[PDB]
Amino acid sequence: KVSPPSLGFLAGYGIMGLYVSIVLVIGKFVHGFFSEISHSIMFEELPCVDRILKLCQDIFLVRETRELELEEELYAKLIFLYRSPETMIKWTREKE
Amino acid sequence: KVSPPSLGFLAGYGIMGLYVSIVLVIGKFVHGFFSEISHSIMFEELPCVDRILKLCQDIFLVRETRELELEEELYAKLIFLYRSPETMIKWTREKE
Amino acid sequence: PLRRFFHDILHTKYRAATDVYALMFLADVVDFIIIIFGFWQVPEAFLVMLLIQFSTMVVDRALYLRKTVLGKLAFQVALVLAIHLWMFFILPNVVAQLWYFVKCIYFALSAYQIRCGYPTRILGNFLTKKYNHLNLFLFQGFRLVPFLVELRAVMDWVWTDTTLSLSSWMCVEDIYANIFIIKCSRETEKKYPQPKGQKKKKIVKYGMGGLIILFLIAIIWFPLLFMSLVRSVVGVVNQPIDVTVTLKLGGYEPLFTMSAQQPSIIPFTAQAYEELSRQFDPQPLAMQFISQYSPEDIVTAQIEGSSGALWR
Amino acid sequence: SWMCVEDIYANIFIIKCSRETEKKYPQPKGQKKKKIVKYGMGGLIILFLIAIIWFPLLFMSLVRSVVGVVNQPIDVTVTLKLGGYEPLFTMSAQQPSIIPFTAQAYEELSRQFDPQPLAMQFISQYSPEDIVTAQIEGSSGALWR
Amino acid sequence: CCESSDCLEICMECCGICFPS
Amino acid sequence: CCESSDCLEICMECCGICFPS
Amino acid sequence: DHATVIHSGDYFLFESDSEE
Amino acid sequence: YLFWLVLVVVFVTGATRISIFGLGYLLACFYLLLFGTALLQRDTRARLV
Amino acid sequence: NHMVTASAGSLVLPVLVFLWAMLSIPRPSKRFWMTAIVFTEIAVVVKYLFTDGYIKYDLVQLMALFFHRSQLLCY
Repeated sequence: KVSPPSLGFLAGYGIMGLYVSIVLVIGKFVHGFFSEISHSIMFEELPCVDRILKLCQDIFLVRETRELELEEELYAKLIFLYRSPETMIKWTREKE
Repeated sequence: KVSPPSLGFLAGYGIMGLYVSIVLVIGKFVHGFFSEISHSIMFEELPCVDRILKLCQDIFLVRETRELELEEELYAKLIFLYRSPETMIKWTREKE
Repeated sequence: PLRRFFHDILHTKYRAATDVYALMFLADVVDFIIIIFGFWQVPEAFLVMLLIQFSTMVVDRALYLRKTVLGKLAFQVALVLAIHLWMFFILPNVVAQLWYFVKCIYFALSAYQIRCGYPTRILGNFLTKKYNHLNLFLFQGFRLVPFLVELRAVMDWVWTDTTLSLSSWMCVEDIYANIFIIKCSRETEKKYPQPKGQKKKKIVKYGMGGLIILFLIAIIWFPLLFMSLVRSVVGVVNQPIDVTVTLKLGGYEPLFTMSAQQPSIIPFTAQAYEELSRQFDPQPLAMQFISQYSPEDIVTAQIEGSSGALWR
Repeated sequence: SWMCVEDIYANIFIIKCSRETEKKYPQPKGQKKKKIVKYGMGGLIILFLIAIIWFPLLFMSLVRSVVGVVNQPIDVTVTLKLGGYEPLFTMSAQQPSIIPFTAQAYEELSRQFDPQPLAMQFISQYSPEDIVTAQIEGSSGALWR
Repeated sequence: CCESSDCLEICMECCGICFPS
Repeated sequence: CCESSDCLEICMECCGICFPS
Repeated sequence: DHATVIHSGDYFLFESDSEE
Repeated sequence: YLFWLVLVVVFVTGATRISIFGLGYLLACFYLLLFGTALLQRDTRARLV
Repeated sequence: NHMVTASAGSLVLPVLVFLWAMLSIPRPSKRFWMTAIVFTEIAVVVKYLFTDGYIKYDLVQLMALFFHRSQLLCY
C-alpha cells in the first residue's frame, strides 16, 4: 500500500504547516512568561496588593457610574504608584 | 491549462518562502512595541522631557566640537537620571 | 399585535438580572476550538466558520459592554436563523453536530440574558474576582492565549465610555492582572503556610520539576513521535492494475509481450490471503510478507500466455 | 554607551511630540474621549489584524486559482484495446493532426452546445487555443495479432 | 473641518502607538 | 490526605508559573 | 482638563489621610 | 401507568406495520395521549367505552 | 432531533425553542407546547405517508412533550 493519500486541504501540508506555525507562536507566547520573570523582581515582589486592587476596582466603579472625571484622577494615582518604586514599597507594606 | 508555471527563482517557493520569513520577522518587530508597553509605565510616563532632550543634545554638541572629555561627563548625568527613578520624577516635573 | 406584545414583554418586563456572559463566551470558545480542530472546499468552509465565530464573539462583547437587551434580541434572532440556514449549506459530521450542540448552549444562555436583563455592575475580569486557586489558574491560562489579552483591551475600550486612551486602558488592565495574580498567591500562603528553615518539601519539588521536564519533553520528542507514527502508517491499498510481463528475449528485437490487465488480475480476498500465508507458513519471513500485506493487497498476476502477436 | 544615548533620545523625542500635540490640541475633564477617535484607532487595529491572518490566505488562494499556462494534448493516442488476449487497434495521431482550436473555432463549439448551459460553460471557460482537436488517425496497416 | 481634525487626531493616536504608545 | 494536599500545592505553584509565578 | 487634569498628580494625594 | 404503556404500543403498532391500519393506530395514540389523562380517571369504571 | 434528522424535519421547532419558548415571560406559554405537539404529530404523520424508512425520534419527542404537559397540568 501507499503511505499518504489522505484528504482535507493537504493532509501532507496545508493544515500541517498551519499547525506547526501555531505551535511555534504558542511556544513564544508561553516563553513570554518564563523568560524575563527576573527583570521585574524589582516591582513584582511587593507584599500586600490590597490597596492597589482597591485603586483598580475604583477605576472600574467610576466607569460604570460614568463619572469619567474621576477616572482620569484615579488613573493618575495608578501611574504614579508605578512611576515611583519607593511609593510602591510604602503602599504595599504588609500591615500598614 | 496547468496552474503554476511561472519563473523567477521558484515562483512556487524560493522568493515565496523568503517573503513569508520576512513577514514573520517584521511581525515580531512590530510586536516589539505593542507587547511590553506596560513594563515601562514606571520609567516612561514622564511629563516634561525638555530637560532630558537638552542633555541628549548637549552630548551631540560636545561630540561635534570634539571636546570628548565632556561627553563622558554628560553621559554620566544621563545614566544617573535613568538609574534613579526618583530623580527622573524631579527632573521631568511639568513646570519646575 | 401578539408579536409586539411578546417583544414589549421581552424588553420592558419586570425581571431580575444575571451575568451569564462568562458562560456564553466559554461556549463560543469551545465552538471555536472544535471548528479549528475540525479543519477536516472544506478548508474554505472552515475558514469562513472561523471568521464567523470570531465576528460573532466581537459583536457579543459589544452588546454586553453596551448593555443592550434590544441589541442582544436582534443578534439572537439573526444568529439563530443564520446558523440554522448554515445547516442547509452543508456542501463544502460529528464535528458539526457538536458545533451545533455547543452553539445551542450559547443560544440558551443568550436567551437567558435577554429575558433576565443586564446587571448594573458589568465591568471586572471574571478570573480576578476571588483569590482561591481555581480563579488563579483560570485567569492565568485564559490570559495566556496569544492575542486574547490585547483584543480584550482594545475591544472593551471601544465600547466602554472612557475619557482616556487605549494605552491608558491597557495599563490599568495589566496592573490589575498582575495585582490579582499576586493576591491569589498571598491568599494561598495565608491559607496554607510552611515553617522557617524548613525544606520546601522533596515532593513539591519533584512534582513541579517533573511537570516542567515532561512539558519540555513534549516540545521536542512528542512531535517527532507523532510525526513518525503517522508516516509509518501505510494509508491506502495500491494494487498493480495490470501485469505487463514483457519477456524481452531477442537481443536485437525484444518480444514476448503476452501480458494481462485488471480483468485477469485478481485482488486476493481474505480467504485467498489465508491460503497463501499458510502455504508459506513454515518459513517465518515468507509468511510474514504475505500476512503483513493487508488482505485485498496481494494481487494475482494472471498474465496471459497465448499469442498471435508475432515474433519480429 | 552610544546605544544608550540613542535610545534615551528616541524615547524622549516620542514623548515630546506627544506632549506638544497635547498642548496644541488639548481635551477637557470628565469628557468622553470621543466615540469617533475610538472607532478610528480601534478599527485600524482590527483591520491590521485582519490583514495578518485573512489577507495572506486570500492572496494565496487567488494566485493558486489562476490556471497559469495552456496545456494541450500533444498527441491523441487512442488505443482501442479490443482483443482480451491481445489488445490492438492502436491507430492514433500526433501534433500535426492535432489542431489547437482557434478563437473562431472555439466560438463554433461553444455555440453548438450553447443551449445546454454547462456544456457551453465547459467550452467557454476553457481558454481559446486550449480546446485541442482530436484528429485521431483511423487508417491501419498496423495489423491486429 | 472639526470632523477631519478629529480623524487626524485619531490617526496620530493609533500611529502614535507604533512606537511604545 | 496530607500527601494529596501537598500534591495540589505542587501543581499549584507549578501553574503559578503560567503567568509570572 | 485632561491635558492638565491627568497630569495633576502630586504627593499630597498619597498622604495617609484616613484611607479606609 | 398501564393505560399509558398501551398508548405506547398503539403508537408503535402503527409505526412498524406501514399501512393504512397503521395510520389509524398512530391517530388512536395521538388522541388518547391528548384526551387521555381525562379518561384515565373518568373511564376507570365510568364507561370505558 | 435536529442532530439526528435535518431539513424540514426539525429546524422549525428548534428555531421556535430558541426564539419563542426561551424568549418569553417566565414559563413559555401554552400555545408553544401545543404547537410543538402538533408539529411533531404532523411530522410523524407525513413521514409515515412517506423520505423513506422514516425514523421515530419523534416518538420520544411527542411523549416528552406530553410528559411536560402532565407536569404543568398538576402545577
